[PDB]
Parts: sequence; structure tokens; C-alpha cells
Amino acid sequence: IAIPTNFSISVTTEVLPVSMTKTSVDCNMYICGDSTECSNLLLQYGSFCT
Amino acid sequence: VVVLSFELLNAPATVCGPKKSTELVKNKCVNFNFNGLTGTGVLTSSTKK
Ligand SMILES: *[C@@H]1O[C@H](CO)[C@@H](O)[C@H](O)[C@H]1NC(C)=O
Repeated sequence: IAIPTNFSISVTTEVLPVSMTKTSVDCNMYICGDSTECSNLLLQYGSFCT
Repeated sequence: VVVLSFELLNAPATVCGPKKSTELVKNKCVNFNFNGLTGTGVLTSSTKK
């Protein structure tokens, strides 16, 4: 049999993510912008952006 | 028969349409038109080259 006669104390560092960044988007100024000619056309595509 | 060929680039304009120019208005959400470049926004004095 093998039995230790001494010992050592070690400190271990481990990392793991918890959260990401929160983001938000606006369809009416991404798809069109300030163009009111295509705001009414984007209105005809339903409720994807909701 | 007369065939007309058009070219629309970033070059300065030579042949251009008849429209009545107005006065420049800054710091106001307006609709602009410069060379056939209609849009919507505010106009601010620049420092770009
Ligand atoms: C155990 O290890 C420590 C660290 O190296 C040392 O100071 C100590 O003397 C050792 N014990 C024996 C009994 O040799």
C-alpha cells in the first residue's frame, strides 16, 4: 500500500459567463428609416416586428 | 427616331430638370431634394472634406 506523508494546498481559478448584453431594435427606422412611402407598405406585412 | 441615353453618377450635374429652388432651412426635420436625392432629416453645417 502507498500512504502519503505530506500534503500541499492549492488554489484553482475557473471562470464561466453569467449574462450577455441587452439589445433592442426598431423596425420602422431599420427597414425604412424616415421614408413614409414604405411605412404603409411595412404595415401590410403583419405583426412580425411585434 | 431619337434615342436619349441617361447617366446618373456622383459627378456634377450637367443636364437637369426645371424646378423652383427654395431657401435652405437648418435644424428642422424637413424633406430635401438636391440633385434628385430626395430624403427626410435635419441639415447641419459640417466639417467633412
Ligand atoms: C511538507 O511540505 C512543506 C512544503 O514544501 C514543507 O515545508 C514541510 O517541511 C514538508 N513536511 C515534511 C515532514 O517534510
